[PDB]
Amino acid sequence: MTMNITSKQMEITPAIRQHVADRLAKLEKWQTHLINPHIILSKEPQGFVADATINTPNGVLVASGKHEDMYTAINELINKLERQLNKLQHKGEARRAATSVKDANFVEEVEEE
Repeated sequence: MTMNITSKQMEITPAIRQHVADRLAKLEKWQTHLINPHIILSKEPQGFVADATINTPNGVLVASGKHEDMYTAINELINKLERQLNKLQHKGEARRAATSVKDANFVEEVEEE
C-alpha cells in the first residue's frame, strides 16, 4: 500500500486527506493486498468524482463515488469498492454432498457451462 493520491484540479484538502487516509488505513487489512492504491479525488460540476483505482493481486478495484458532498464521495466510494471486493474474493462453494465430496477446492474455473 504505497497510498497514491493524485487529483486532477481539486487538490487534497486537510479534511478530505484525513477522510480517505483513515479509510485506506483500515482497508489495508481487507481480503485483498492493495499494492498500488491510486486514489483520484476530483471536483465535478454536478458532484465530486471519487476515482479510487487500487491494484489488487486479482486485478484492479475501482471505487467510483459521485456526489455533491466531498465527504459523501469518500464514503460512497468505499461502499461500492467493498461490495466489488467481496465478489472478487467469493470463492467458497464446491459441489459437496454425494460421492463427489472427496475433493478440495481444486479447479473451479472453466467447468462446463
